[PDB]
Amino acid sequence: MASSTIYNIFFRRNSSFYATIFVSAFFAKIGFDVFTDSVWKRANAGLTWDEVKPRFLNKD
Amino acid sequence: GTPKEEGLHFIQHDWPQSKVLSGFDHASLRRGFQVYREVCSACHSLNLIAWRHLVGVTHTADEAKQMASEVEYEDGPDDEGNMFKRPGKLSDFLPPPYPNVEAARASNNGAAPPDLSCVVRGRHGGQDYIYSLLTGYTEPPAGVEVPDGMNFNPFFPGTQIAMARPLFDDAVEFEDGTPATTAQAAKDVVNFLHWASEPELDIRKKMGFQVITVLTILTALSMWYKRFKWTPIKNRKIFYQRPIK
Amino acid sequence: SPEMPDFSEYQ
Amino acid sequence: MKPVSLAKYIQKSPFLTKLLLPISNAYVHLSGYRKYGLRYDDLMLEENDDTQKALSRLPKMESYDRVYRIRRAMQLSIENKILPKSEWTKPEEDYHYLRPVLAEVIAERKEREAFDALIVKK
Amino acid sequence: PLEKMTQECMDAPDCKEVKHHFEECTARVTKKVEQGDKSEDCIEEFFHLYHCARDCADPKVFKVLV
Amino acid sequence: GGAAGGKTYLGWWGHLGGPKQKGIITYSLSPFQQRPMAGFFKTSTQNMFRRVMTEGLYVAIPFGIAYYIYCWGKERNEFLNSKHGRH
Amino acid sequence: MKILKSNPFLALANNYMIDAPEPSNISYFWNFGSLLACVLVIQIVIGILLACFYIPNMDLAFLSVERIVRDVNYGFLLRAFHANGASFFFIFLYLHIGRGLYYGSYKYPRTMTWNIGVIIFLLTIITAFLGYCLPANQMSFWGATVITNLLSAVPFIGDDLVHLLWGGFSVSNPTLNRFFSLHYLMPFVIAALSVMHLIALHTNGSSNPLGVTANMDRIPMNPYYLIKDLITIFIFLIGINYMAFYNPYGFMEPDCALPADPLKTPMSIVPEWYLLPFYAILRAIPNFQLGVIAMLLSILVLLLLPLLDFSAIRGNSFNPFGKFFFWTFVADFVILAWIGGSHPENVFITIGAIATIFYFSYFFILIPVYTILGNTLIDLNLSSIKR
Ligand SMILES: COC1=C(OC)C(=O)C(C/C=C(/C)CC/C=C(\C)CC/C=C(\C)CC/C=C(\C)CC/C=C(\C)CC/C=C(\C)CC/C=C(/C)CC/C=C(\C)CC/C=C(\C)CCC=C(C)C)=C(C)C1=O
Ligand SMILES: CCCCCCCCCCCCCCCC(=O)OC[C@H](COP(=O)([O-])OCC[N+](C)(C)C)OC(=O)CCCCCCCCCCCCCCC
Ligand SMILES: CCCCCCCCCCCCCCCC(=O)OC[C@H](COP(=O)([O-])OCC[N+](C)(C)C)OC(=O)CCCCCCCCCCCCCCC
Ligand code: HEC
Ligand code: HEM
Ligand code: HEM
Repeated sequence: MASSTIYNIFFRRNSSFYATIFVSAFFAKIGFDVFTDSVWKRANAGLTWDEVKPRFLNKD
Repeated sequence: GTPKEEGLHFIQHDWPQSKVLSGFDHASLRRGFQVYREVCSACHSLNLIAWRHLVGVTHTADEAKQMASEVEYEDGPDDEGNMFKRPGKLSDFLPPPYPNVEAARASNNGAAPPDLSCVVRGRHGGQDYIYSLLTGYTEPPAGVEVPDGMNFNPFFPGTQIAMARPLFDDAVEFEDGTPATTAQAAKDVVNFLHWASEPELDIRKKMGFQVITVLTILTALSMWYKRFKWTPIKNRKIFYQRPIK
Repeated sequence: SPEMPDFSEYQ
Repeated sequence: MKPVSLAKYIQKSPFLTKLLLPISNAYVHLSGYRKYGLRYDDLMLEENDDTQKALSRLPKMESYDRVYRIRRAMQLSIENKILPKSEWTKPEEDYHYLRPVLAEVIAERKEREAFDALIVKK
Repeated sequence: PLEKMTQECMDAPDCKEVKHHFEECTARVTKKVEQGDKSEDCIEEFFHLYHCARDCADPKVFKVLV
Repeated sequence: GGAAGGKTYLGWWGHLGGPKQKGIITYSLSPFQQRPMAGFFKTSTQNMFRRVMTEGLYVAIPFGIAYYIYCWGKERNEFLNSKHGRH
Repeated sequence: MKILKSNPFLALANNYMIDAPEPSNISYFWNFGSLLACVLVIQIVIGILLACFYIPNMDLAFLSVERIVRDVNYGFLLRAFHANGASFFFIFLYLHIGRGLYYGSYKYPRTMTWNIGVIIFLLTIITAFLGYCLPANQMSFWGATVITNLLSAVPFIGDDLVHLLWGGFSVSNPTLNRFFSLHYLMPFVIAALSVMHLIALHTNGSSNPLGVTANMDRIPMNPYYLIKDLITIFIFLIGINYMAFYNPYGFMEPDCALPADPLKTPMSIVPEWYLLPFYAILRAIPNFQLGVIAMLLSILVLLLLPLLDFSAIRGNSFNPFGKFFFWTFVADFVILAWIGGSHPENVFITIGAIATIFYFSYFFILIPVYTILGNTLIDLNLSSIKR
């Protein structure tokens, strides 16, 4: 293992470099989307139309 | 100019939507829409908002369809000329009380009720100014008199508004059950008007957080990579071997 | 000619 | 066109020079070109024909020393720092070494220009 | 609610100097107008007093407006 | 090519149009052998302190004077168009 | 030989980006050219899309903009980005001009570059004025009416050029059509002028803070200066993204969210903030034609700088008088902008007159006097060393 194996796998040839870049970008987009969704959902409690639905229309 | 001819500086409050990670208060939005419809739909026009806008924000789709189906609109020519009324759809704009500006001028003395679609964003103060104007009707002090057809209102430029007190106590019956004072109703109307000015606030503020985070990380990485590459130049050593003839 | 400058600080 | 200075009319009257010596001292200290180990004549612009020709008539030692001084100054300017107070350009070494050559070149050019324009007044 | 709290802030010790100036206004200007002079209007003191009262009162009431 | 271009003061690599140099030895290391973020904070702090103490008043004086006259002008203009200012 | 040095197009790219000798000690104030180019590219790219939903007619222009804002997918991003990029363009332009003025980059061998930059600045001002009139806002209509009337100062064909430009008797549909067409056309001319700017600059290289020649220690552009620009690019991106996502109408006056009513007279008629100092200068002169002449001269005086700067050295790194007076002039410029923004009341007109007097004195009286004084003092001290 050590640190030479990491260089041998991804950081050895440019072709094996761009593919790693693209895959990491694809995963990072999903990760950041999940993070921002969670933080925005936690920020607003009792302030969105989905959480004020029963008060108004459920009573008709 | 003179303080009388420029009005009183507005008061400052705190709104839920003014923070960095907060949206609107949709219950207040719905109540403000109800107050709008029951009070200022008579003279003020909002001919830039469609029924479909309120779907999923303040009303469900069925509620919006049912509410819109009661307004009669005018449609295109029939098979032989003519113009025939319609029961209303979900893609029409809210009805303007007057057909044109001249009718509005004729009805209300000589004034002209401004359109409320983009008034909050177009006034020096926005929500604070609108709320203060709504709640700032007082009897005039001694020495200044108001002619017939005008009211005293310090927050208005010139202290002469052409309106009357629009929001009196218990003017609307809120579905939620909150008392309808002149303070709660004005706040809800201001919130609804601010929403009508910028309906895209929530998505914008949701995207901005992620954009800023990613950009900050990228900048922090760039500041290190530049120092990495520029190292063999910033740390050079120059010696001068004097060239003796 | 002088000696090698000491680069051990940045190494 | 060319740099100008009232650096001789003041020298005509000794009293003005005696009065203006401390101000000149303070100004030269404030300029701060000596903090980089440079000399004043190094900063003069060299992009015309006159200065380009003059720089090719200096003694070789002066040219080499000027090259080293400029390179060291730019190396220091890279990292935004100055030499310690010991290695500052002392006043004795801050003499005028490029002005006489430029004066000679300008005199030659002016003589040629004078010969150029002539007239016959009988 | 807003009117009562604004009146209370008007009579509160926080704003008393502007209230004093407004009182001296009311007396002098009322004497002047009932004499038959329409030349003076000290709306500035009313502006100051109303600004003080509103600044005193609005943050208190705005919290319970839900 | 040719085309007999004009006269400049830059040239290119190999012939940069500079005076002849002699006896200038230069040493440098490799970016992979040196260490970034080494002595950055100390040198940067010293340089910033020296720059603040050296340039300093050069910027401090005009901006301060401008701000003072700005504040005075705003105050006086607000006073004059008020009630007591016009008298 | 390398392919990059052989193929003509790759050779053109290489000689300007890959292998270009540059000074080895240029500071972070030399990073604004790339920022300006990127801002211009962003502006053009975004404007091409913005032109796909805009109807150039006086009667139907505001509703089209509102439809762009609140009906098209991500139209608010397009509008806010275009406006805020147009605003940031002038900030970076002012920083570029200040950098050029402070370090004395106008006194040969690079003087054609300075003139081309001045012409580019004039064209940019004209393009921005044409662009901001399009949305048919209240200040847009009224400021267009106010500004376009300045052409009446021409002696003979005055008051006829105004009608020819208006295409009628007042700001109406033809005026908006012409303005839209010209605003579409001009940025490409600006880009070509910037290409000529770069070509003129390339033949002699850039300066250095010391002001001395740098033909001894040169390094190639990449990778040493292709990475120093990335940090500034990302910082500017952070700034513009925050301004467009958390405060889009933060640079905008409150009297711009209303439809243009040709009877409603606004309390104050002012242009955007980046053109405010010239408007302040224009209103200072009591006369009419003299005001226009002074306003034009306020931008055209940058061409006369090379021929009235009598200094034995280049730059301000070793000239205390210049260091003092440059910041004093910058403060005067800021004060001029502030005065132009506000009302034309009692004290404000006097302050504006004083500021205009100082601004026009700086480029004629101050510069030669202090340069000559510095030369004299330095020569006097140097002439009495060994004695
Ligand atoms: C030292 O100095 C240096 C600098 O500084 C450091 C530098 O700065 C640079 C300069 C470097 C540059 C970037 C060069 C240019 C920079 C300048 C000098 C000045 C700026 C110049 C410019 C103006 C840049 C040029 C840009 C232009 C001309 C306009 C760009 C326009 C677009 C990109 C289009 C915008 C997109 C739109 C609106 C729609 C695009 C089309 C679509 C695809 C939409 C979808 C449509 C469809 C789906 C239709 C169907 C499609 C089909 C038919 C395809 C289907 C597939 C099939 C196979 C049929 C250099 C060289 C330099 O050395
Ligand atoms: C030409 C105009 C002027 C320029 C305009 C800007 C153009 C920006 C796009 C290109 C940026 C990179 C330019 C080419 C740099 C390069 O040489 O790529 C190769 C490097 C590795 O090269 P190395 O650093 O020397 O390491 C050696 C690696 N071995 C060989 C050992 C395996 O590997 C890398 O550098 C990979 C990181 C960069 C590759 C692109 C991925 C990130 C960008 C994705 C696309 C977004 C950009 C859209 C907007 C531009
Ligand atoms: C990016 C997603 C993954 C995309 C992945 C697919 C991309 C395509 C992969 C290959 C792209 C590069 C094509 C050329 C590859 C090559 O082998 O070129 C080698 C030579 C190197 O040049 P040289 O060896 O130093 O000089 C030779 C001169 N002799 C000796 C012949 C006289 O020629 C040179 O390279 C000279 C360097 C300058 C000319 C090339 C510049 C453009 C290179 C990139 C072109 C493709 C860019 C595609 C972007 C979408
Ligand atoms: C009596 C009919 C009428 C009523 C009811 C009414 N408006 Fe008005 N409104 C007008 C007229 C007429 C004007 C123009 C006043 C002027 O220009 O001096 C006006 C002005 C305004 C303005 C513009 C203020 C400004 O400075 O330009 C706003 C905002 C406003 N009203 C909000 C409201 C709100 C909110 C309500 C409901 C609580 C309401 N109005 C109810 C007719 C009315
Ligand atoms: C190909 C290039 C460009 C095109 C096609 C273009 C097109 C447009 C269009 C259609 C508008 C109307 C905006 C709207 O309707 O809401 C606009 C506005 C504007 N443009 Fe451009 N533009 C271009 C480049 C530029 C440049 C180079 C500048 C400045 C240097 C600029 C500055 C402005 C400004 C200030 C506005 C008004 C801002 C606003 O509407 O809020 N534009 N442009
Ligand atoms: C608007 C007024 C402008 C002026 C007065 C001007 C003038 C100058 C001058 C004198 C230089 C050389 C400075 C030196 O070598 O020390 C320069 C450099 C440069 N200019 Fe401009 N220019 C202007 C606008 C622009 C624009 C609009 C662009 C691009 C769109 C641009 C791009 C560049 C670049 C890339 C450089 C070299 C790198 C740099 O200095 O950052 N300039 N300019």
